[PDB]
Amino acid sequence: NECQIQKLNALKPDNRIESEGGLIETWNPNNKPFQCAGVALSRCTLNRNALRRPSYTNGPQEIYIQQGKGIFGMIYPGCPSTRHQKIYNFREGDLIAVPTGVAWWMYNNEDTPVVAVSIIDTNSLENQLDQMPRRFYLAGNQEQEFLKYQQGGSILSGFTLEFLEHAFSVDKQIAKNLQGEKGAIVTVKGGLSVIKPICTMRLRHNIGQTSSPDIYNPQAGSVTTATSLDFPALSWLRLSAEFGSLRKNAMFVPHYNLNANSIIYALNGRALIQVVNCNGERVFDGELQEGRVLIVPQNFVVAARSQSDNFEYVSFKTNDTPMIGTLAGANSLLNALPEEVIQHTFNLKSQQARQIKNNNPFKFLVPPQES
Amino acid sequence: NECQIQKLNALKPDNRIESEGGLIETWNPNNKPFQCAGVALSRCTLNRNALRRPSYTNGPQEIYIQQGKGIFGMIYPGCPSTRHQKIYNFREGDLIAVPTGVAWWMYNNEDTPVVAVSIIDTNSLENQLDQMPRRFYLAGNQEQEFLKYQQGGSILSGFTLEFLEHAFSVDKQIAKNLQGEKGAIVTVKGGLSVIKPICTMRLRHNIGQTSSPDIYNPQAGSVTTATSLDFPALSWLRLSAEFGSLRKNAMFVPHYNLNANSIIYALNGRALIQVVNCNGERVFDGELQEGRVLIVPQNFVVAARSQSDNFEYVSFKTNDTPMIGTLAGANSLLNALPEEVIQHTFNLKSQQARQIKNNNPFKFLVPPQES
Amino acid sequence: NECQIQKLNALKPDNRIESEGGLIETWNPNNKPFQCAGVALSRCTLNRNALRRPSYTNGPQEIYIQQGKGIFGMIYPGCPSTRHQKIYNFREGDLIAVPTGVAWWMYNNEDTPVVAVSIIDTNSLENQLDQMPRRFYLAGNQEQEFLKYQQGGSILSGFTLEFLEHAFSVDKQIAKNLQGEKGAIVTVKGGLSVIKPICTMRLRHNIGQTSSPDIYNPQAGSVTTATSLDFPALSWLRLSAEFGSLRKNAMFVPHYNLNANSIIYALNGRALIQVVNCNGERVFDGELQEGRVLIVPQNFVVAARSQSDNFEYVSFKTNDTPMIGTLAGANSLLNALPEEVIQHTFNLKSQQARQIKNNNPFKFLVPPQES
Repeated sequence: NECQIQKLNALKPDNRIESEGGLIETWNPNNKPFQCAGVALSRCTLNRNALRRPSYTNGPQEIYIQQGKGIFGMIYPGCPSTRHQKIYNFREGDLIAVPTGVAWWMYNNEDTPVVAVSIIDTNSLENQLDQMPRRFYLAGNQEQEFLKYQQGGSILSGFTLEFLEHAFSVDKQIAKNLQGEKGAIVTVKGGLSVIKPICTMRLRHNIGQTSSPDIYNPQAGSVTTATSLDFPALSWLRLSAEFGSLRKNAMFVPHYNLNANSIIYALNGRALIQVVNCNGERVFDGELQEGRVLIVPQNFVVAARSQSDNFEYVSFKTNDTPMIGTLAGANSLLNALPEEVIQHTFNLKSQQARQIKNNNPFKFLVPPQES
Repeated sequence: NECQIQKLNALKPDNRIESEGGLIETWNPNNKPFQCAGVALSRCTLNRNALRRPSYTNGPQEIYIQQGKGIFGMIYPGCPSTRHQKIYNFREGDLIAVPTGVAWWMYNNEDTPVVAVSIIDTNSLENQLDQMPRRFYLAGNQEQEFLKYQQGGSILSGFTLEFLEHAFSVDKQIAKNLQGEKGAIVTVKGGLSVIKPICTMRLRHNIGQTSSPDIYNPQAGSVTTATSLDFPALSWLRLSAEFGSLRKNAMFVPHYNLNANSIIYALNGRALIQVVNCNGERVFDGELQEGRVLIVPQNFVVAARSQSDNFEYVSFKTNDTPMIGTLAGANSLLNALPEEVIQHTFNLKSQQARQIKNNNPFKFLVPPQES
Repeated sequence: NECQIQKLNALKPDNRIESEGGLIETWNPNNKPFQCAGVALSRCTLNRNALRRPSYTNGPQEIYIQQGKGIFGMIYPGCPSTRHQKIYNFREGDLIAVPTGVAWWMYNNEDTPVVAVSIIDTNSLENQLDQMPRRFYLAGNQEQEFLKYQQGGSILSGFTLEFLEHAFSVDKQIAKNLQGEKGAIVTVKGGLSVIKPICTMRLRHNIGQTSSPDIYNPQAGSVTTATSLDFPALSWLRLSAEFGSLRKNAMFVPHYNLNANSIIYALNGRALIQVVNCNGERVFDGELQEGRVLIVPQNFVVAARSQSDNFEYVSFKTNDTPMIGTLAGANSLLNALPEEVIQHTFNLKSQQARQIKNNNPFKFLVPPQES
């Protein structure tokens, strides 16, 4: 049973690939948390003047930009150019959606490096190969990030020198340059001079600190969710994301996701999280701090208290329109029960039954206890 | 190969979990018939004043009510209250729809117990965990029905006292009660005074005690089906159900389900069934009695001859719009054939071929042979 | 890991069944390429006056007629008769769409034997049984093509005489005839007197040389593809196909399917094919010749150079709207990339980057190298 998790742990990467203009880190997809989850996590960071060479995966991918600014371009097959296809800019808090098998390249021009953390849902209907994550690079000899877990060069360097020569219609010499002969993130010495501004579908939506949050409480913090309702290209991925920023000691109530798996990646600070399963067992009772990830499976209950000012996280849910069941708060599940059945399922009295329903008037985030 | 079954048998429950005001019976979901099917059956009977405590599952659920009258309520996350959300009434014959993760509760008030037989489609696309059935109870300390198969407390009892005090904003004492400290089906001493009557979606459709049978033969019986067509909440589940009443010795023609898995549970009487596979092997040739279940895989063919007045059954099919291919009778696949191809594939004469296409005028149900 | 394929090979069939009026060949569905592709391939052949007795399967099928002419009939459950349901005539180059579970019969009257190569998508969502291919014949005592791999009689010959009797309302004499008491393909001595002209939807479309192609280069050849845009019954199958003819020494560029697996069947001639994976390994390099099959996974990259006048193939894609990403061509992925980024990923000088974007001005198909 892939999802019979005994104990979850704040996971951190087990693979660092240092490249010329950056670095790529990946989390093991063969751990029972990720196997249960159905995702492959990774965190790519590009420095000044670095370009992440074009590549593609066989699954839905969702990229969240932790820090920095740059530009990115998709190479969508049935689309028109301009010379070249469309290029979008991006900032911190941007959620980029990458449809199955589509190729892209990303570039950074500032001193502040781009830190992009992403997920490939390898258990998608669209992924027709097997659960193993894999990336297909267009150019350059270097082994793909997920090769380590399988057990190189790019797709073009694998052909025969005469087949490139024949296909592209060029000579032996530039056919050798194309045929492989630095890694995925190379440094564009002077800098890519390319202008800074489904084919017309927007694949960039901002959920980070620069938005109009869904839930806002000036004493507890705020939450901003991006479903396919507000970012229509997400329905093409069947993926979502959530950004939260909690004030020290404020907490998000116990809640479960009715239809999605969550992968909570901590952006800043630290938190005391608690998650419990179908058998009442508390499968995690600890701290999740910056750069670590906690996986909460489908109907498991989650609650967190902030130990920082502020504790920020990104939550990749595996459903483009995730529904969450709240267990405490203005709109809780207990709030919708008859007071009388609340009395008989929890063994309380009518008065106490009123207290569970009405003592906490806040939706999802609750302020510091004020002690 | 889960469905490469050699011999089907009428299955019984292997788990009884007596509770204060009721009982819970569950069939083993690891026997190959059920692995092939992708469901998990369960029969919950609730005596007078029994309140089944709030719970939810990680998969679509469909409840047929074999006997009794009660009230049931679903706590749907995005929904408006009235105090509390909607309370629906039910009668024997009703089909209750339960979308993945939605929490519900049930109550009975009359002497005649409620017996509700139900299936959880663990093989659903909305089941992002594993093929293990699981119930997540919002209250009470008790081992959930399926824990036996896996190898307790509620989801709220797994949390630290400090966390529940904060989340609900209540004192230690009431927080202690909420945190556990009679099993799933409890008894309400005085009885609930709660008013006997998507957030709009009708999720109750009567298929047993109706008067609008899909097919009706006064000399053979009747059969009713409830598809999404007439019960739209069912497209949320991708599940269906059929109710049939068969007179002694009457029969339902050899047939198959093109796009679904049937789980036939006998509600009354007995009947002689025959089910044959792609190889011509008779994988089951015996009788199916009250309270027993026979699984007929996807394109396997089934035929039944009644042995009681009447043999009633509910067949849960795994598709909200199942399609059956009747092999004998008014709209049989052989009727739609050319008279000449039926002659050459069956090796019959022109005259005989006419009899197979017209001797039985009846649709699905065929009257007793008259001996 | 099913699709973690090392070396591919042009596969030829392992099973063969000489029927009265024909022959049936089937490829082993438990080979790793087919295990990975999720399909079963079979080549049936009807000689003159041959009839294929009605049968069905647990999954979408897509038949392509290599050669010959004849008529076929599909027995759809709720469809109206005319005496019998509607008949359609087929010609070579036709692609017939058969829904999951639907039954169909096939007849050939010219001397010229019909050769039809088809696939069953066992990995479908419609397939609720297991990864085994299995045909369910309505008549005749013979063993189902695929039994061999699983390790007979039809679905009627398994039933008891008195059940069949009561079912069709007949006499033990024809009931016995009916109960099974010449294989799947049976020759009709005089030959059917049947004419030669969802219930109305078109389930036949020609993708043969006769049709207007999607690509036609007078020097390279031509390509025709049938999606659900131009043949909507395929949106039910979630399958599609592609016919291609290639002049000697011409070639189709290196490309990959973004959203589908492909099963290349060599109709005529021989070619030299190469396919490389995500690591950069040419997992195949040799020649796919007539009557052989090459499975090319999802994002794997293929390239073929014709060795005949002309190499003709049928590519079975597992998606009704397959998106292809061409790597060299007028339309190519590199063409959308800025000149400067194709400079930096491929270590090229500007003028060399322009040469890749423009030397080859053709879509998909490139003429012979001109030697």
